[PDB]
Amino acid sequence: ILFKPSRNTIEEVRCSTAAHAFKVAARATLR
Amino acid sequence: KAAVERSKMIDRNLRRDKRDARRELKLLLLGTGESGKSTFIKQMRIIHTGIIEYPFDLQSVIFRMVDVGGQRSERRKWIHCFENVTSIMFLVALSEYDQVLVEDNENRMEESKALFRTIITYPWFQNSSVILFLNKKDLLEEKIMYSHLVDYFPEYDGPQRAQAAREFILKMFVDLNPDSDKIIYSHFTCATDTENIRFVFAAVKDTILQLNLKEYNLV
Amino acid sequence: QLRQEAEQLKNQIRDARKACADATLSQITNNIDPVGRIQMRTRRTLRGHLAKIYAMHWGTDSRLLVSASQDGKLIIWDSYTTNKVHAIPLRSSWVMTCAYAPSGNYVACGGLDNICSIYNLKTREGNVRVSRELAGHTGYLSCCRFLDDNQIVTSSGDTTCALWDIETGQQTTTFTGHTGDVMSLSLAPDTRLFVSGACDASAKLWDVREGMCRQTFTGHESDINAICFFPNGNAFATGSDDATCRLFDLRADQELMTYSHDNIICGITSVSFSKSGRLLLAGYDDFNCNVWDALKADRAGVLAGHDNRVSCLGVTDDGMAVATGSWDSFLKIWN
Amino acid sequence: IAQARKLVEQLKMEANIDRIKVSKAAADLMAYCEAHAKEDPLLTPVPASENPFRE
Repeated sequence: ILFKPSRNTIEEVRCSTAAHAFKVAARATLR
Repeated sequence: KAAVERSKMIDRNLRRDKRDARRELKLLLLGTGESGKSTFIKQMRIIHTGIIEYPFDLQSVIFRMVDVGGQRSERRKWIHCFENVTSIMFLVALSEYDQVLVEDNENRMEESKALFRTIITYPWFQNSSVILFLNKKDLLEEKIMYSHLVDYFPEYDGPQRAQAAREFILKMFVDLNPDSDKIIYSHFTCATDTENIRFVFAAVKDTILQLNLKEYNLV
Repeated sequence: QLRQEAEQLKNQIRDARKACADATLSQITNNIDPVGRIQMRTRRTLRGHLAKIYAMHWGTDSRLLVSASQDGKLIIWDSYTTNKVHAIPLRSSWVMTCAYAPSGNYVACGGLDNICSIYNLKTREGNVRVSRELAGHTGYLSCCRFLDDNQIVTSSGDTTCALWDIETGQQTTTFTGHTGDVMSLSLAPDTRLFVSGACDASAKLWDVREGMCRQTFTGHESDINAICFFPNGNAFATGSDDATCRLFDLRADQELMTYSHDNIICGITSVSFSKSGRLLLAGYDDFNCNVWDALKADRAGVLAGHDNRVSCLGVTDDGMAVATGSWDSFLKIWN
Repeated sequence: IAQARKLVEQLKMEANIDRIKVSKAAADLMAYCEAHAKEDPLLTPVPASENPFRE
């Protein structure tokens, strides 16, 4: 929070959910 | 004892149907003319003027895609029906930069941009994501040595009059949006590009997770 | 020179129409008393829907009800004792208008699929089943009414209105002349004329046998979304998206009164006439259903109890009660 | 030009019409309103509990 405030921004968190999502498209959606 | 039995049976069946209809989703394929709608639909339907809906059978969710481009009438008068739709699968063709239209001597790119701006600008579509499929990439990649866009377009002062770069048209479409815009999911496809249904599920999961995370207030 | 001749004819007909006006409505209801603040309360509320409600039509006995929703199925109600008599699933879940035949044996629907169907409420065997589908339209269906047990009148998306047939399913007459999408249609009780509201700022009369235009009213603005016919047959009312209402009289072909309030912005979506024609029922975007005094254009009803949106409404043949629909999945009856 | 000619013909045939005074139409409307001004349940309430909705 105080020592490294660069990560205190929204798009970083947007980037991280997004990744969990897209990677979770690994399971073949339709076979 | 007719009335009570009939009412009870009808209510029970209706409640059972409503409970069973909990898992469903709707999306609209709003695209311009000559965008290869049938060609795009056939690839995903093979495996993995009326309003026709395609009942996709994805995992644990029955997706429903509705064709709405073929109407040829006013759009605002019936666009109110689709309000619970969670995404817009808007479609364009990249070969319209030099494919001039004279049937009005204005290129179809201007019409596509106007349609995109009209659809996005709608205040009703505020809690729905936007998917921007770009098709027919092969033509743009191949035929650019005789179709430089320095004159046909005013914002392509690039290297010279080869080495196609689709990012310019990407930027042109992206800039036509208000500030604080939601993430626009755009993956360039081709005639036989199989990896599209899984791009769609990716945006759907992301479109929902972001929303619920907003609702439970976890941010 | 055709356009110049048309403009000259327009000027001449406008001058002739203005000249024939003996005296406006400032010469009849000069000092008539107000009807008084009249209010009603809901007595029976119908439940069972799970989507938006876009239509509501009564039966010939002023008892049964038919409602069509975007998601779900047709429900046949009994307003006196709430009992869902029948439920008819629909293949196309994009219905925009439903109708009830006066014979009490058939129902109709339709929507964005551009095709209208007729079901058999008669229990010849088993239960209700699909009988016939009428196809041939270009645009989306907007309204449907039953002339008799063998004919139907529908309004399509294109600038056309058709008089279908049930014997074989082929249209026998096509009305043309509009310059916009038709969204409303109210059949006159005379069973000889009807009116249709188009996207253009005008409403036009029509015939049922000659199949030709007879009168036009081009004194309005914006769009017209709803129309209802006065009980006598000398008039009808047209609702607009400009938060205004007007009255058109057939025999005089003029503008009688323009209904407006002190401060209203939201438009009108549904207008119906009470019995005896003294009270006009209206629907509004913000569910602020209003009643206007037809005699002197005075506010009479201030009903507002729905979920900020009212779409369709109707008045019984006996005039006992009023049924009002809404976007929220609920139906209420005001007595 | 065919559509323009058809529109001209329609305007010409509609122009030759017979119209009565707006005063007469207003009088007819008032007369019909007074004909059944007491025959409307929304105007005059149904006597007693004869209404089916009464409970």
